[PDB]
Amino acid sequence: EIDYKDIATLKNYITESGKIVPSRITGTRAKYQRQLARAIKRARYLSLLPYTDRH
Amino acid sequence: SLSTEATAKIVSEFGRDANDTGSTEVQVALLTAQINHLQGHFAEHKKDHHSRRGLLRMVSQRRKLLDYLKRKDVARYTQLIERLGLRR
Amino acid sequence: MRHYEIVFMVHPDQSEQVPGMIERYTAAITGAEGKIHRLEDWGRRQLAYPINKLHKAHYVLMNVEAPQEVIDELETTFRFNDAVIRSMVMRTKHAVTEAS
Amino acid sequence: AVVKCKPTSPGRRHVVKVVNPELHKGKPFAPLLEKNSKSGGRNNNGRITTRHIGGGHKQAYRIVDFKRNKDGIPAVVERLEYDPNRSANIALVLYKDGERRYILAPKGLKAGDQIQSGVDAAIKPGNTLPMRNIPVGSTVHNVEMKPGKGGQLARSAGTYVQIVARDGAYVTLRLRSGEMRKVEADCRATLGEVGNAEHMLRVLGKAGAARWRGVRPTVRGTAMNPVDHPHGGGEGRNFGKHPVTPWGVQTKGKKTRSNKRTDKFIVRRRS
Amino acid sequence: IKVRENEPFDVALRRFKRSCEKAGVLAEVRRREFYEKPTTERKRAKASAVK
RNA sequence: GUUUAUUAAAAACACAGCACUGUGCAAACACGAAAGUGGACGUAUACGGUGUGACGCCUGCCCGGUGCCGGAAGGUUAAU
RNA sequence: ACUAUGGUUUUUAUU
RNA sequence: AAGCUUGAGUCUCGUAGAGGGGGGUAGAAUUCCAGGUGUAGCGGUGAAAUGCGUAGAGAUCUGGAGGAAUACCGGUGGCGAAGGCGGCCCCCUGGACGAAGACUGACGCUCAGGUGCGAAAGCGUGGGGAGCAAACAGGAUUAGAUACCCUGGUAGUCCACGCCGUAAACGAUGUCGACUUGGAGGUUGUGCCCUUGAGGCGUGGCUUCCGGAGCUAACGCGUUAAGUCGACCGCCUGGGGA
Repeated sequence: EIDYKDIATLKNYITESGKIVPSRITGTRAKYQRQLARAIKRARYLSLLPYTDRH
Repeated sequence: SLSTEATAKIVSEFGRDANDTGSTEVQVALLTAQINHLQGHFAEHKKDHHSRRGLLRMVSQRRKLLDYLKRKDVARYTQLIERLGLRR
Repeated sequence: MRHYEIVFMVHPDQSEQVPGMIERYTAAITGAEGKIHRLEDWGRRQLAYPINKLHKAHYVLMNVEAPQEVIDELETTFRFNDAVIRSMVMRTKHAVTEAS
Repeated sequence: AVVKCKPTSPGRRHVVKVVNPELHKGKPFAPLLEKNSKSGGRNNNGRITTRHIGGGHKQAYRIVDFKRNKDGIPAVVERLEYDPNRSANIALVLYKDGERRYILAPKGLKAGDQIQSGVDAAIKPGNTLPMRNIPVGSTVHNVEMKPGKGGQLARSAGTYVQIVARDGAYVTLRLRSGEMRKVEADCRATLGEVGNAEHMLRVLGKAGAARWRGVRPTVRGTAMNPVDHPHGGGEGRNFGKHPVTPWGVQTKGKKTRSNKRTDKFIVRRRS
Repeated sequence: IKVRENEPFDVALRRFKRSCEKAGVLAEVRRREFYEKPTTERKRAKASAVK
């Protein structure tokens, strides 16, 4: 909930296709995942992370 | 809701001592200033029922206070209406 | 009043007209009695996808305290100007000033 | 505004009327009032060809300024007015230099307010700022696409053209006809919407109002004698055939076109 | 059980069959045995992934 | 309101309304060997044509046929 | 989770 | 006609939320249109057929058009008086809670009549039409069918603005007041952890399952009660008829 500009942490939760990795296969908690998705959405709108590989 | 500016403008008028937050007069004046902060958030379209019910809730609490003040002291009610915005 | 970071993507060749924009961005908040805390630089940065035949954009960041009853009427300044895309005000989130 | 009344007396049932207290109650500015003279509606033989044509009372026109070019000269709105030919309305404007002119009415602007002209003007209705400076989604008012032709596009109450795609020197206009017209931004473009947007509130009412309109009712072909309509009869009440015009021709399902010479100007066809 | 596969793996996890009902039911749920072993000893069991 | 001027004045003619169908504006339409003329400084709730008649409450079954449009290959078939 | 059919529809019995 | 306080309220700094109302802005899969590349199958089942192609469907590539809910996270989880409420982003907002001071001084409760408010469909003028779908053209089905099943599909769900006030509107528990008895989870503050820590051990709010007193014919209700009675309202006295 605190940051969206330093992308070093956000690249740890998305693939080389830019798709979000499930909490059930990263040892991460879902109440984190729900807001890591918000940090990724913030960084997509910043144009520093990809939305979709179409594109 | 009522702003920090609009709250202080009531507490520094409807008082008789230094920072006197309880008097029944200031309780009624704050509820009447909360209706001034309601402007721009009430009466735009028929789709909202919340802010008319909020107005009616503040008005219900303002009646509960006034109905007691004009029974216990009498004169403090007929004097308050000369310095607060009521009926006209 | 509330804190806003205000981030917007500028065309990287307009970096010499940005000081002339900052001149009237400052006037549009100091005329509203708000306060600024950075408004200098966040650098020219590479995007995750190309736009307008390029791959970089310029970032300024404002980091301000503003009256939130006019913060959307202030957003028109970036929206009429062709040098800018996807402007967003970005509220609080532990802002760069904190009443010290 | 609109006003309406419930039944009160015999034949005076429920009624509706449209009213405007901001419309000028006086007379048109006489130097700019012109007779709108008509040749008479006669064809090449000296006779009338259009059936049941008529109206209005005089149709004299208030000129309106469609050839102006001004920069840095401000102006003030003096009136809201009507012209007997159209639904667009007109506004009397005074330039601060100065001259009195009728402008094709912009919406979101009243009498006693000030506008500018050209490049140093704000993005507000009636300010006539260059169409090459404004973003897509801007409402451009009345256009003019052939330089010096006059007030092309957006000519009815509450109408507007909107700019939807720029291509460097060029811009595409979204038309009320469904079209996607392109131009090099050299348009008159007054900025905003046309008129007052209340002409749709009208009701006309009683059949005696058709005389002021100058329009006589269409008649049923079955209600004629056989020599003055093809459907004319005949106590069997039936034609035995597909329906026709008074000239004896079929039109149902029969699509008609003659234009073959705008194929490069046509872009989009309405759904 | 039964229940159709939705994630492809060639080797089983022993997660859904006989571990899982026979045994797995009515022997640990709500205060059965308790003392510390079915809850508090597991709260003291360290895990390098949630859990 | 219009109606058999001198045997027939109504239950016919038609309006906001319902629907079909021609029209994106150099419109469709009517007239025109030709200049053009009106539609029209109007611009799709605006314009042309025909059914039905406001309002209130509803809108059976049938495309075999005649007409009309779509599908466009083929056939017969004139100028060539 | 491991392979389709849909209708008829007792009267006296009990003294 | 005044006083008090453990009822009920005031002001300052903090805690959580798909609650409501309005603007800014992306995705996924489905559906049509144009021209290419151009081929024989493409569609649907419990079964079968209508559909769809030889006048060249389906599919695929680059464009154009376009609608509805926002899928994963989403929970033995929040929030709303309820009916209900999930992409990001920005304002405004009724309640609930942590916590140190200072101020009211019984200001509290219920409610006939009245008045506020839709999951749904119905009234209706103009826009919209991809999911799904009463109506409806057909395929059938079968002894028959108007149905189950299947191709297509209107009202309607969607939008602006108003009427209707519906339901199992079931949380089976009227609105208010003060009590009673243990355990365990979730969710949110707070004190302290050199945080085994999707936290731990106490303490405030909410809430779910198990369970004790009491109450019940039975289910069980079980401190948020079907318990204990105290305020006020609505309503009742064999079944059908109604």
